[PDB]
Amino acid sequence: MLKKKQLTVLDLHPGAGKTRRVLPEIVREAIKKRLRTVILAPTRVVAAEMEEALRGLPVRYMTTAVNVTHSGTEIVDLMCHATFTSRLLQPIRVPNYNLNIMDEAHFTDPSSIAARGYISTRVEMGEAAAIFMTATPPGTRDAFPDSNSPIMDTEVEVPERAWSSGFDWVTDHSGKTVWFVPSVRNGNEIAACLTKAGKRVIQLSRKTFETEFQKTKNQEWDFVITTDISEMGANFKADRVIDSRRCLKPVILDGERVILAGPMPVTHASAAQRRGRIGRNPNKPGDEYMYGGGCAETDEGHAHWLEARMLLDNIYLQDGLIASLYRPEADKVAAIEGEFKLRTEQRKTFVELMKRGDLPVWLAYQVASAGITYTDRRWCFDGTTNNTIMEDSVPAEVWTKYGEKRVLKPRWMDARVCSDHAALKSFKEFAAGKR
Ligand SMILES: Cc1cc(F)cc(S(N)(=O)=O)c1
Repeated sequence: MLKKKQLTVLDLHPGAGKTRRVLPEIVREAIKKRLRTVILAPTRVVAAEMEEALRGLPVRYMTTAVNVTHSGTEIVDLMCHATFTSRLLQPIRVPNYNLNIMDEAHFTDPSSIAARGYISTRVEMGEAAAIFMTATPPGTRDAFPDSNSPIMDTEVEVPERAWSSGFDWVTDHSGKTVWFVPSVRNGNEIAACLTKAGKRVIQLSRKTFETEFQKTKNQEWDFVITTDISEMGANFKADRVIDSRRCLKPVILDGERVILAGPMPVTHASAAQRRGRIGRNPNKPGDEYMYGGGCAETDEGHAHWLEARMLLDNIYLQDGLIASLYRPEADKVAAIEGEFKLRTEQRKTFVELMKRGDLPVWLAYQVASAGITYTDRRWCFDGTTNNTIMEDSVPAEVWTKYGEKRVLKPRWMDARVCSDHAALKSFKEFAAGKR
């Protein structure tokens, strides 16, 4: 695996030991070969699990998720997928790693897609080796891969709303259930219904993941209600997955706005990762996977691949050269390399709108490309009437940095800034000049 110009896909089935058994072996071999190496974890949770699997090996943990004194003897760095892409975009020297290891390399967040593009381009150039670790590489068509123990697979109608009757099998269960829902708001309704029926429910989303995930270990629970983020190497001591088989798809309409389309079917890779949360213990057979719909290739036309192009267009590679998407996922977007490349000051603004502003890539790009500076929030208020953001069926209002109460009416509407209460709250603070 560790010869230059090689990109290896380690596609052992879920629970095969990629992270706990194979990764320490690769790290020892890289150290023996003097390979400057980066290990990319999808989440701070996985970063912490990796420290446990690697404990004692000289690894520099570039994450506050791990509390370790680094010796300065390390040639192996560990950071999150997003941190790698972030450091590439920022005016900061990222070492030219001889060996690039991405764990949970199926992650379809823009920063992970961008990281795979940059690394795969360095490998194609003959500059580096890479190992992508995932049971479900891009374009996988198998929703039912092998597991450590036999899984009971059942196609069943799964509730997406509160229910009074017709789903006795959901609550009649005495074990632990991980339940994949298409959105935070859909999970809130299911979580409330289950809590009302006497169930202990933990809710996971991207925004709450590190904090809430700890509850799965620190307290007894009956249900975890999670969005697609629990597809990225999150492990539970569970005996059942309920899978809606649905997700939201960010879609750019007419180059002008982003909507959250759906809910609609998950990819085969997503279905296999959801299912792959169970059947992981060879000493616990009888785990169940209940699925409520088919799969489809809903990554086609998905905004994340166009956002990944926006990020890669703004990462220095060599002179005017621009990293390509990793070949197997390079047709998911109609996009030309370099079309989103920004001039120096507009690019700094784009980075800051993402890093400090916490705006989605697409929205950060619209603001920066329009020549708006980071602290200029007039655009949050000067959009058309139909860009009005609604809060409980009434226009959302904020006090501007000027002390004026105004209707939140962004020049560019991205549904992700107001997809849930937490998102809208963060966007209100942004429109108000509070970060
Ligand atoms: C290249 C190299 C030299 C060395 F003396 C020690 C290491 S380490 N800290 O990875 O074991 C690596």
